[PDB]
Formats: sequence, structure tokens, C-alpha cells
Amino acid sequence: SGDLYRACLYERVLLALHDRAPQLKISDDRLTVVGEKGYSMVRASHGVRKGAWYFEITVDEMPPDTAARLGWSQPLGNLQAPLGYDKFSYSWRSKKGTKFHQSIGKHYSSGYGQGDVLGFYINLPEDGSSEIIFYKNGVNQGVAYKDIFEGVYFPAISLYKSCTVSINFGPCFKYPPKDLTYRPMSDMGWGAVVEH
Amino acid sequence: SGDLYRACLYERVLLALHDRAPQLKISDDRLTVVGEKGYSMVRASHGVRKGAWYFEITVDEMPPDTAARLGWSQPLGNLQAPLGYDKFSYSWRSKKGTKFHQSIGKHYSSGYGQGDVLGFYINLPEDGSSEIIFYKNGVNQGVAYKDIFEGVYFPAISLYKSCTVSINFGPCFKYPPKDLTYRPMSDMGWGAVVEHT
Repeated sequence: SGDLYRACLYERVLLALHDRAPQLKISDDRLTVVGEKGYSMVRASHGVRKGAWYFEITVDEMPPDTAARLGWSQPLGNLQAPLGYDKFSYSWRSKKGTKFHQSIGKHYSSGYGQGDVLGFYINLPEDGSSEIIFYKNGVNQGVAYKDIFEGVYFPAISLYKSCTVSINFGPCFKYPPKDLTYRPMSDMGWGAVVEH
Repeated sequence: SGDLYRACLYERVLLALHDRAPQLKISDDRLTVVGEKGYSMVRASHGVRKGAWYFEITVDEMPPDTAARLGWSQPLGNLQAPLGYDKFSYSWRSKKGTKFHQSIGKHYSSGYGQGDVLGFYINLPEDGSSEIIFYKNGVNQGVAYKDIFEGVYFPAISLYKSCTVSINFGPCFKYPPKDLTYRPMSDMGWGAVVEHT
């Protein structure tokens, strides 16, 4: 078959063009972001509703008195609040490695900080128990949340004061999980196949 | 600017649809191939004419009486001969690590075999301008050929008897070279920016 040889449309997965707190400072390549004062948030350009997906964030710089809450958000997530502030998102906090959802912080892992490469895994099986799992430098930190609200989840970054992080949607990861199957978030960019 | 958010056309880089010795057994995903009796050869779907490019090949299985010659070929390279048989291709042989061109084998590296991940770099004019360099498990084996014939070069695999190899055009390599810059062969798949979108 020549089916595999056909051209198709591809679009980049990036931090969002307009779906972002306007105070966050985003790089020209749309993959690096710097915080500004109180917590505020940006979602990726693409989100997922079914299957298992993965992305990475590198904490480029995290000066004293700065922080991040990183994770996944539905579209209704509040852009002018920390990730995990409401029922629409789940986050992992740099400080103390606390997990947040609905403004409730619970024990999870130890903290993370500058230079760490964080991993973000989600599994939304279809008609299967949904799960959110975080990784730190390739090490599985455990299931943080199970049976989460059904919906579309976007990779999401919220930052407090002027720390800097970089997001990598794939397909090439620094610490690919050895214990789980998934697709890189970059696979969300594949579109219609062209006939020839 | 919304420019980076625009759609682009992309086609996969694979072992060729028809440009292949028919006795070679190629997998459904078009990235794994098994030899059959005498040496025979297959080229990739895309070739390069300028710039620096890279791909990898993993030797999945190589029983005692089998072998490979791997490298780059122009379109006129003989499909029913080992790679490096004529003036249209340049190859690296599993047995003894010999380099072949125009059926002349010269000393190059030590051999390679089952389990090894081989790297293939080429640099074509643009700007001893052109060069072919081979890698084993991330180690640069040295410059094999300089000032090669002008033309378009395709990644190319020739196999002798029933050994099995898999090709990785990129973008994610197991042993990305640290000493050279290049584009993955997978980048040959990129087409025009479009509206759709």
C-alpha cells in the first residue's frame, strides 16, 4: 500500500496564541514563559480528551521567592489564579511538591526547583480509571489523582513572580518514562491526510 | 504573530515504495527490512542534494553467516548488488568495518553487528567540501569519504542473507552526534505552509 506515503497537515503544539494571562511574558518560539507578580496561567494550544499523553517542562530559572504550579487544566480554568485553584485543574507545586486541586493542597512528593526536568502524564481511557501522574527527572512520583472530572485537558503552566520555565511537547523527551505507554503531546498536531 | 501557529504539509520519510530489490522483506511500517540470499538493496523515499543530514540504523538480528553494507546511494545505484558496488554509492560493511565504493574496499573501522546502533552523516556543498561520516553507538568512526560525486543521495541498505535491521530517519535519535550539526532525514518530509488550517 502507498497509504503511508501520503502527505498530511501538521500544526505545531505551542503555548497558546491568545489563551493566556496577558501579564505572562512568552518567548518568540512560544515555548518559554516568565511569571509576573501574583499567580497567573497559560494553556497550551492543544488539549486531549482520550488516551494517554505526555509532556515535559524544564525549570530554567527559579529565584528565591518564586514558584510554579504546573499540570493540566480544562478550558474553564481561571487564568488569573494558581493552577489547581478550582475544580478545573490539577497541579504540582514547586514548593514542597504539594498537589493542588479545588484550592486544597495535599501531600504528594518532595519539592522541585531550578534545573529540574518535570514529566506530566495523563490517561483518559474510554468506555478504565483516569489518572494523573507526575515525574521528576525520569522518576515516577506516583499517582497524584485518579478518576478526575471528564473533559478536555490542556497542558498548563502557572507561575508566581519572575521564574522561567520551558515546555517540550515532544516528540523527543529528555526522560521518556520506561514504565508507561503514551503519545507525545506533539502528536496532537497531526491533521487531515492529502490525496495524490 | 500567528505565523508559527500555521499548518504545514508533511510526508513521512520511509524505505521506498517501489525503489527496492523485490526479494527484500520490508515491514508494514516500512522501517524494518530482512535480507534474502545474495546481496540486494533498498533506498529511502527521499534524498538530499545540499546541506548536512543524519539518520540511524539498528541491527536487530545478525546471525553468524549474514552481513550488511549500509550507507548512501544515488538513484543509479544497482539494486541487485551490495551497496558500494559501483560509482553511485558509498557503504560500510558489518564484517571488518570495511568501507566500499566502486567495489573497492578500504580499511576504515572495526566491524559492527547485532545490537549496534549505527549513525550516518553526510554533508553536501551548499557553502574537501562534501563528506561522509559513520558512527557506532554514538562514537564518531572518522571521515570515510571526501569530495564525493555530485548528485542526490538517498539513505540506503543492502543485506546478505537473513539479517534484520531497522532504520530511524529522526527526529529522535538514540545517539545524537555531539560534534556535528545536521538536520534529521525526517526533515526532508516538510512541505509548504498553508491555510486550512
